Amino acid sequence: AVMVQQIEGMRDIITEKHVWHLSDKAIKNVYMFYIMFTCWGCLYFGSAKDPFYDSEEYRGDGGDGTGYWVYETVCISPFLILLGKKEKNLEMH
Amino acid sequence: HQNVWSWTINNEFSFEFGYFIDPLTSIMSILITTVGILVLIYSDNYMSHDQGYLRFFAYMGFFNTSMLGLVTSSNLIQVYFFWELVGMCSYLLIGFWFTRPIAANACQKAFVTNRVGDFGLLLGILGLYWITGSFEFQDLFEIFNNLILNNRVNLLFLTLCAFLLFVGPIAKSAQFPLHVWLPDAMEGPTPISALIHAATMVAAGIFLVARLLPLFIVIPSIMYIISLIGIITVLLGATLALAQKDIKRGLAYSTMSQLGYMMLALGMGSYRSALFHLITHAYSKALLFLGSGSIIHSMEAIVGYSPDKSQNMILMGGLTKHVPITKTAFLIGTLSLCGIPPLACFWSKDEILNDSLLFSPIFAIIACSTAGLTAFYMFRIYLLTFEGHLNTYFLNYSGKKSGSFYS
Amino acid sequence: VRRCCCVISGGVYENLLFFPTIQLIKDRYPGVQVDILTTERGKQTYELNKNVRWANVYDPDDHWPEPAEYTDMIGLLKGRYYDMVLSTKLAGLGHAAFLFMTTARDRVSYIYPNVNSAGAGLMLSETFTAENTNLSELGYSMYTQMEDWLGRPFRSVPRTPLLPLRVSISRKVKEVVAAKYRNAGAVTGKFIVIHGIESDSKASMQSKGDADSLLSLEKWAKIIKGVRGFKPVFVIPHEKERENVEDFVGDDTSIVFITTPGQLAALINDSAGVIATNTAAIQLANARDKPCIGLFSSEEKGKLFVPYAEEKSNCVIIASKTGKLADIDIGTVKNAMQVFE
Amino acid sequence: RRLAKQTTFFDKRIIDGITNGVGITSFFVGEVTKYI
Amino acid sequence: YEDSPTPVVAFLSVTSKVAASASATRIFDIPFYFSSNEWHLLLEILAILSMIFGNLIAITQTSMKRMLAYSSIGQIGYVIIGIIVGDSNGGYASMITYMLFYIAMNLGTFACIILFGLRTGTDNIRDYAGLYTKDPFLALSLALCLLSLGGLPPLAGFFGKLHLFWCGWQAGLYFLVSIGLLTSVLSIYYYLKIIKLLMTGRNQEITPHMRNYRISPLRSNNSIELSMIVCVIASTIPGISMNPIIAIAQDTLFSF
Amino acid sequence: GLSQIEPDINEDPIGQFETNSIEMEDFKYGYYDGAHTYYEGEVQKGTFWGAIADDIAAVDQTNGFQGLISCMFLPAIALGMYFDAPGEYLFIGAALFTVVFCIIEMDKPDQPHNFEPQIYKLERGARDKLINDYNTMSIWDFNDKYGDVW
Amino acid sequence: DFPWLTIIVVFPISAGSLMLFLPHRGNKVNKWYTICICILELLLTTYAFCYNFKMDDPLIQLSEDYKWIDFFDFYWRMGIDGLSIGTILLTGFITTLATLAAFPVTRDSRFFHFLMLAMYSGQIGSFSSRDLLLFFIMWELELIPVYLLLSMWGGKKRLYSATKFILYTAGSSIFLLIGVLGISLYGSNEPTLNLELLANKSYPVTLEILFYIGFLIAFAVKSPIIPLHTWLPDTHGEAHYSTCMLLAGILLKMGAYGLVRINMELLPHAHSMFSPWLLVVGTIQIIYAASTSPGQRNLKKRIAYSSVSHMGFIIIGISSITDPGLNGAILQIISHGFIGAALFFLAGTSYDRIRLVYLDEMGGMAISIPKIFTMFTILSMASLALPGMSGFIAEFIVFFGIITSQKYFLISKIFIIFVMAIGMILTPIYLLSMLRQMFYGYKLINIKNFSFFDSGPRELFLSISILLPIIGIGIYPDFVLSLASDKVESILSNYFY
Amino acid sequence: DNGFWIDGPLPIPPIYNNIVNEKTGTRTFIKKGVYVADIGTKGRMYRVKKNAFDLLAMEDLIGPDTLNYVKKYLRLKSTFLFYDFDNLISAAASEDKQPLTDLANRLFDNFEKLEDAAKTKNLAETESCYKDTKFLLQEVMTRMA
Repeated sequence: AVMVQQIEGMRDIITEKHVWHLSDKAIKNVYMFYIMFTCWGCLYFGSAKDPFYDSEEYRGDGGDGTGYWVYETVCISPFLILLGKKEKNLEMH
Repeated sequence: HQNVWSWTINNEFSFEFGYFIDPLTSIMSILITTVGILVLIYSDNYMSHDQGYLRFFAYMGFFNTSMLGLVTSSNLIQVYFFWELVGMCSYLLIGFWFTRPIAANACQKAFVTNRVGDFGLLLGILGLYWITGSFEFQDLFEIFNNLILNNRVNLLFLTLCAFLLFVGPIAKSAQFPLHVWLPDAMEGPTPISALIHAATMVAAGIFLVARLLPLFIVIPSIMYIISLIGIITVLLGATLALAQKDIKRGLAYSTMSQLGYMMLALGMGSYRSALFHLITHAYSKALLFLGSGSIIHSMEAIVGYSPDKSQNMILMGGLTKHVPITKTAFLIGTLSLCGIPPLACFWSKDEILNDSLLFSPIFAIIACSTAGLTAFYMFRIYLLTFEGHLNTYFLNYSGKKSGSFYS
Repeated sequence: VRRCCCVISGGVYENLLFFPTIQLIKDRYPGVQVDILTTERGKQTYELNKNVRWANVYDPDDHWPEPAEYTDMIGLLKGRYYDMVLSTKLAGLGHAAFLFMTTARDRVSYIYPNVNSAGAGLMLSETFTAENTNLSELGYSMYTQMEDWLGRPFRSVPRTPLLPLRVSISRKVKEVVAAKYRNAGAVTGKFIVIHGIESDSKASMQSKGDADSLLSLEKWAKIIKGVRGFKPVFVIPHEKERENVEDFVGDDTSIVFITTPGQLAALINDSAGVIATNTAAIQLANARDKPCIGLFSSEEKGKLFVPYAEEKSNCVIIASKTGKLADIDIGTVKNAMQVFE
Repeated sequence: RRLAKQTTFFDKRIIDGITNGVGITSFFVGEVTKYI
Repeated sequence: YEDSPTPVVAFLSVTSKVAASASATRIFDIPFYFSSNEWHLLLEILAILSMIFGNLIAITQTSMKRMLAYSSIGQIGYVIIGIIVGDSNGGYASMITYMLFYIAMNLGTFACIILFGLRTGTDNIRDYAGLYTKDPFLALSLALCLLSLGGLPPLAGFFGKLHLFWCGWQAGLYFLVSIGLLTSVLSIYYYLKIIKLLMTGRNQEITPHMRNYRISPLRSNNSIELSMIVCVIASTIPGISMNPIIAIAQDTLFSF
Repeated sequence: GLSQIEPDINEDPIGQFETNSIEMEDFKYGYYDGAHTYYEGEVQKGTFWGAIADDIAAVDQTNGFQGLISCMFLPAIALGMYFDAPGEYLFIGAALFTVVFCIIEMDKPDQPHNFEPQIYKLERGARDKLINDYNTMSIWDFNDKYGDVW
Repeated sequence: DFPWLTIIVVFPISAGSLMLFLPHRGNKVNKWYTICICILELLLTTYAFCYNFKMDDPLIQLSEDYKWIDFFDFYWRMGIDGLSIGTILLTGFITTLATLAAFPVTRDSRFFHFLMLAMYSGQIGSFSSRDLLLFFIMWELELIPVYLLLSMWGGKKRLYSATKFILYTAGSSIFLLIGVLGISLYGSNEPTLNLELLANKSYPVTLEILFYIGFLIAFAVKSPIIPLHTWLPDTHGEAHYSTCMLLAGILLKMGAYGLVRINMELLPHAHSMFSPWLLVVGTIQIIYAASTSPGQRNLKKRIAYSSVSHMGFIIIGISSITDPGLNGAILQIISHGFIGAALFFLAGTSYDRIRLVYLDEMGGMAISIPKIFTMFTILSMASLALPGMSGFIAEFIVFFGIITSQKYFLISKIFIIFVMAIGMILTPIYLLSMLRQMFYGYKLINIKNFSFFDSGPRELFLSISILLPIIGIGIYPDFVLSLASDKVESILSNYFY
Repeated sequence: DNGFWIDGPLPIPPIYNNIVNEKTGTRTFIKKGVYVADIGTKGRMYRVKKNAFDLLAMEDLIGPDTLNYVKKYLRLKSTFLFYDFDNLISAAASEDKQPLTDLANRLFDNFEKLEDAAKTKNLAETESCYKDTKFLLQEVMTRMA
């Protein structure tokens, strides 16, 4: 592993060169354990007290889990107050 | 010693991540570790009244990790690796106080400027791989003794490759094109002013150019380019620190002018005096930044918390009467930059100008003129901080003070 | 019909005046889910309508819209399956094709006196040429063509007004505006709203056809010095007018920040007096019987934007003797003393 | 920043414009040939 | 197909077009193999215009049986690609199995349209908003029949159009197959325009002709539901199980 | 947000690139960024094990058995290597782990954040799917407001 | 031996098919049932991989064929290359984390998670098939379920973006169908469809160029090549996070898979004809998409055009006729699968917390949600091609494939390296502009009355579990290159002679 | 051949009349595309030393379930050695030419046998060939140094 390098410029070099590679099997092994960690984490952290998607801040206002519950909320609750306003005018407010 | 291991072996990569122990490795390693330990001892109390504490020390330790990996690097792959990681740590340290938006503009400008240098380091190491096929610090030194003597390689490609390879050190050592990231780094902490510059990270470019000087003396025109960029930024770094209201920005431009001195020494071909000036500046202006932050943390009790109040060098006035050991430390630092032979640092600048005047008459007397300007603004900083009345509790000025003294 | 769009344009004031047209539409056919495809600050009027269903935001006068947005809105109107368009955007082909790509039974628009309105008759069942090309400049009514065709005598009466501009507020906007002037020193029955302040703000709710519609501040300082204080609350279009009004007319003078026309009508409904210039607030004051005065820059413009001053018998109209909004500031104080008590 | 605004103008207006205009043209020819 | 009743719209459209494609092979191969150049050119003109215009009118109609009639026009324009190809370079067997698929996935669509009208009474396409919430079975059957008619997953109609475009590409009819593919995408648009309605629903996009659906006031376990689910399975699995159908269709070589 | 009334339009769209933050004239240093907060003497102990178990106990829905198997699952793979090399046994064990976890996650509480936002009207505790198998309470049609008060 | 890839692919569809009615009218039962099925499928993938996938042999492993239709000669050809198993593991992993992130959806979660499993089967069917026509079957079987997800779940103008996506992908998959019709019919004597039999043909240039265009316009919309990329800022930017993290993680990278699978080993000479043009188009793609990103006021569209920008490195590595080029392309496939998946996940969660879409509003939020901030910051660093992360070594091996090309000369290579290296300047501009807009800063009104909830432990496991293989590849890149370098040698054997 | 992007066959560089091939075929460790640089004859002489030391210090790589990386590392470094010996014998001094090319032939047949040993996943033949290839790599390094 010892190589003495002769370069005229600065100094001599004592390069080691430990050529190595994670065994072919060990790459499958680290994939195996990481799929195990993914499995464990999916199960356990799905079984966790998820503090944002439980409260009346999210599930109360809208909160179906989509990305449009805000927009259908602010597009339907004004129609809800227009409906309530018409039903108010139906009894002469 | 070049204790290299293997990193990827699939095809023409055969990549290594080994650790190259030259005397430059020793200089850079002690230059990182001593300054980092002292800045951490400082930062135990600098951050002691900060809600952001542990993520600062995570950024500090990961920066020290990255910079020690940068200086122990056997190939341009790993230099590139830890180079960009140092740039990321610069982004994180400057945008540490993330809630203030001027630090947000500062850290964005900083990381973008470091990526403009990263750009050049990339197409500079790829150009060296096209000219050599090396990706190692070992074989470049024994190929560039006879690579320019060949007919396939172009001299134009080698000089533009070396200039793009120098674009990186422009962004790290805050040289004249890519210098606008350095004085905005003040909005983060004062330890990152002592560590991002006057230390490790602006020594990354100095380390890179001095490590690649066996392939910078060979390409003929790049040495003049490095001399030119240094001699342009020493007049910029001097004239900028003449009229700064901020203590930290003024010491930043002082750091930038001394880094221009280092690049002017690297443009001399001076393998020895450049590194020695790097050592004495990186131990001098680091002391100057810690003294400045002690001034700042003393002024926090007066003015409350504000950088236009507690970092404004104008209304610091005089602190010799109040904080004496800070005065002595800051004075020994500013005499270490002003060039006092017996009890300060002068032999570095002596070797700079001695190697300068026998080189080219254009670059020499303007370097001595900037040295006089450097002594001028550093003594201006010392007088505005420590010598005179306080400028803030002064009974001519503060009306609340006249209301408070006369009960 | 059962589903009917409205591709109205202009902003607060033009879309406000369209409320008798919408009430005419729901009076014409019994159950209609009316929609609105208006510009921004047009949706904000449609709390005050109790008739309609969606009331989107489109800015129809954009004339080079985002093609994603343009294609999305064409497909949205196709997916709502209308029967009648009722544009009053005042454009021809290019926009007549926009109304034509909607699967609509009754394509109705307004049409330029100029050329950019040719080839539109091919794609519209009603043409409705208009005047001035500045359609808000025609005045209050603005839709007599569309009012007279929607509900022609075919089975019964047109019924073209139903006590025009019956806007209506809800309890939520009433409570939040009640808190907004209760932060000021006003009592819920006894105050006077203004909504006339010289500013550079799009919450001024003026018109498209009126230029010098908003009264100054030192002229307003003369008006507010000449008048006795019945707690005049001041309705700024933007927060940079607050310190400016407190510099001109005083610190004791209460300032209520309102940019929403629904909030503005809620502030009308608790007031007892209205000193509005030619903004939405005159029409909101005539809604729900509040005594207005209705400042203007011209007697003729005041007749175009109020043809019904003789009808409500409270909105005693005042205009400038010349143009340029410089009136007497004296007799308007006199009939402000007359009608407000 | 000006180059970014010019480039998103070229994107959203006149290469997303062509793709959206294919469907706009199909809607238009469908509405015309329905009523011809 | 507006005022004429939906069962005879189904029966007459499907039976008329299968017997007309029967005659369109029969009186066009045996007494017209000499003028086959102008014959193929006339069928190519009518086929390309039919594929374009049926699928390009059927986008923009608020009715349900009218745009189904135009989709039937477009699918018969797909059948004419199998008419133009001979017995040899991709036979009429593709045309046969696509007619089998066409019957199977079109009678299910019309079974669902009949059930929307034996329970509501209307045929307006905008009344479909909210069928998934009221009746997931009928919504699933109609959505799956429409996706069979369009052909996105491996259903029957996708493999029928694939066998058609295969035989047309093997015969060299490039400008038939490419136009058939573009109009297949154009069919996919108005099919998923329908499937927007019978899946979604937002409590006022639903119609009062939809909200009172009343599946329970019904006669019995009907045979409409039985034939409908037979057509749904015959729109799903014979695309998967096509090899016996092609194996029983390729043996029709006596058409001459 | 909620916006029961229609919101005020921003008359000043501050900039297409710069942030929505206040400027340096109104930025009180130290008390905003936290750079000069943390005056200690008010913080508490629970050092690194009285605050890990505090956090694990803060966010957890697991009983004694499930959770013990979860804590012993990953060491059962970390001992799958370095102690043996069983092969398929790890995968079959983790498969049965996931199957028994999913069977355990057919929990007795049903937790109305697991339900539709159309369920949220009032008195939803009297709704009891937690005990009633094959509920047949036709309310999920979601097209008209049902009084399920029985 | 065993029907491996068949029971891989058919298991999410056939196991999600047990949600027929299943009377449990919350999201709990079908939620946990589908995460159970996705974990079982991931363990099936790993068990087929660690124990019956030889990482040395550059040939068709887990080979399997059935009979489907005798007339098409259409089989059920299944088999994995070295270029395929990275994408299969990326598929299983990212889609399992997608249905993990898809827990709090509760609108119609039965049909939602069923179409999640339908995508989770159809994608592995696309990557695993050794057939052209079955690749097309699965190329359009991945279309209607993600349509039904896109349109009924997530996004403001999600209807427009959903119809634009389904029409755009259908109107390009018809060109894919033209390509497979051309190769199968007019490929050679004995018309076949097995890719084991088909990658060894003559294909003269006037026919191979037409085949290559018929597949390049097909794959150019799916790996978004800048003449055809209009579908993506709508499709990704107007979807919610759990569907978009598989739309960007694995659905964006097929096609780029097909440019390696179909357009590189089936059609080598016309790929050598047009890869000079694809190289220039990828270099314009990186700069173009990195410059359209600061023009986006929207948050999620910046990440969409960021994905378009990082696909340029894949197009360049495919067009770089080299082992480092193609191997960096496969590495950028897996790396940016993780990167785009995690960024669109965190953008969806940031919209769920802050409820603000654009970036003129939504100022300093990092004091409000520091966990989302630190994960989004570190994943922005992963997007920056910044080291210790897989995007760094991906783009650097793409650069190394440029600089070691036998196809190109120095006149081209200097321009290509220069234009590509401007892209790693433009990428910090929009990424740090996003960071300084939505996180850095301070709003005076936001002090205590809101007090937003931070990242919960589920979403934090999502972000960490995507972050860990990015780091593990960014420090040891042979987690990708070693499983494919043999196959890339077998590819480039056809190019270098 | 329009400057940028020479196109079509994508050739590998040839052999300049040397007997450095196998003669029953060219060679079995030829990596297809690698960038050996035109540095110069002393540069090729040094890179022979460098890659010969690489295959020398391939010690810690050889082991069970690692033979494929041994084969890839061998093909890579031996392709570098192959082009560098081709340039060295192509620029030889006409008396150093024949013994150094015989040395290269008896080195490359040793590389062929080691590549076949590591290709068939047989560790005993791998080590039994690696012994005298370590001898010959030390021999070629002390020749080039």
